[PDB]
Amino acid sequence: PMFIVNTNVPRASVPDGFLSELTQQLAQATGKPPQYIAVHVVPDQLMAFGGSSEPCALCSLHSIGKIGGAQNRSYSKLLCGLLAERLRISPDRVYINYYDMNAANVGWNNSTFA
Amino acid sequence: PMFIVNTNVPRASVPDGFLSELTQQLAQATGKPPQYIAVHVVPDQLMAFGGSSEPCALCSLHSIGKIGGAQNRSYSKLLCGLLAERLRISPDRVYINYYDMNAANVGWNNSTFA
Amino acid sequence: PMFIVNTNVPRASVPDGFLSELTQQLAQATGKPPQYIAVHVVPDQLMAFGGSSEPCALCSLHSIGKIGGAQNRSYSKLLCGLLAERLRISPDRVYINYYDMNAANVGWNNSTFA
Ligand SMILES: S=C=NCCCCCCc1ccccc1
Ligand SMILES: S=C=NCCCCCCc1ccccc1
Ligand SMILES: S=C=NCCCCCCc1ccccc1
Repeated sequence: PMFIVNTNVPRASVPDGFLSELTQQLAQATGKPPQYIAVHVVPDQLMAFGGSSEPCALCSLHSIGKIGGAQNRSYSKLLCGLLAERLRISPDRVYINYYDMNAANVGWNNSTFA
Repeated sequence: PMFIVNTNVPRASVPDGFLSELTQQLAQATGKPPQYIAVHVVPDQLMAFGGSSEPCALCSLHSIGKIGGAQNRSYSKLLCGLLAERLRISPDRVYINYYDMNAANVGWNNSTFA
Repeated sequence: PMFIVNTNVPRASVPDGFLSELTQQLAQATGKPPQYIAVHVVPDQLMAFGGSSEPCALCSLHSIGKIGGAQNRSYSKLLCGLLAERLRISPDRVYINYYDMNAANVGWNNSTFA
């Protein structure tokens, strides 16, 4: 599972432990071992959401499976919750794109997961 | 709809108003209220297009619907037009990836659009 | 074909000529003229892989065709090879997402490749 968050929130406002918390909570949510979870936080971005530049985030979650109607609603509750708590971003200023990747289309360690 | 542009054009060459113009014009082009539209501009990137580091851009437009053959051609004319006028990037050094997102695969406000 | 590398490796550790090398190597690998190839390297990122912030990379390869089970395995060996050789990133700390793009969903030069 790979989670990326792009946000206009300043780097200094990203708290200690945020990548670790994301990793741990994604492990819990996706059922995957933390050793295979990747997280990427990109602060200080030039962004607007609804035409304004109050704190916002554009995110993506890629996963081989564990993507679907109910699962994505659960991820969104979790991830918006963390963004609101830790980065003070309102959940209604967050988009998260979910991608169900075919194992043959994810490269790792000189090969793919197929 | 979410629009991201990554470019090697420096920050100082991004004109005032650019995020707002992108928002307005995307609202016009997609027929969606600007409150729905997110835009993200990433300047100063280490990029090459055709092996050359002349100004270029790699972009994406994700949308829940309003993606298709003719529509994408129209978006490309619009967006290349804006990048050429505002950032002085040649349209033949622009790629724009279009993604038709399922509502269930876009999170927002603790849930999804499903 | 468009190749993006996001990494926590510092900018200074990205060798001169890396973008050109990626371009030439992808050109050979995809059997496409280098004029078609775009590359984007993003160093100094705040990233974790497996809960660790040792050097790692999250990458994507978008291509109109030339994506598939065996081809992706070949790309992974190639690209992990380059990342290990040039950026000193272990191949088991690299993910590469492969995307087979429809021609109608790639904008270029005021239109699309449709
Ligand atoms: S995207 C993200 N990760 C990329 C693919 C992860 C496969 C998990 C392997 C694995 C999963 C569960 C139990 C044992 C091993
Ligand atoms: S991405 C951008 N903005 C997000 C739009 C959320 C409302 C989708 C409406 C909608 C749902 C289903 C089919 C067509 C339209
Ligand atoms: S992404 C990268 N470079 C962009 C490629 C533009 C020409 C597509 C040719 C092409 C069209 C249809 C099927 C196969 C090949």
